[PDB]
Amino acid sequence: MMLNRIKVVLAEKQRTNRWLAEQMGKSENTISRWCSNKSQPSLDMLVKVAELLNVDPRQLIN
Amino acid sequence: MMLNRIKVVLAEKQRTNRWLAEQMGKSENTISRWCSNKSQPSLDMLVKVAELLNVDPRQLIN
Repeated sequence: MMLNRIKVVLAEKQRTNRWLAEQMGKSENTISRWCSNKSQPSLDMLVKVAELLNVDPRQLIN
Repeated sequence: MMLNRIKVVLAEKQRTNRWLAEQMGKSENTISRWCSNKSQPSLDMLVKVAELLNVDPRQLIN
């Protein structure tokens, strides 16, 4: 199994689901589903999230 | 940057793009684009690919 850590990293970086969705041109629902691990980003989307949160993309994977 | 290693692992495991596409219910074009790193699987798709190739999903990420 492989999940993402976007919810934890968002909190650590003091950012919201709304902010991330706006930066990525995606719906807040999409981001929320990634955060809850109900659905998953593609690897390229994960890289963009990491760039936006100023972390290594490896840190977004569990 | 983050890419996938599906093309290398397919070759190592003696499997084809066609086989993988058939197992995943996806088009061969989709798999070929993952193999060439022109597009990327979601994390859950990567887990299914890893299961099918009998590898740890971590081995599919570069």
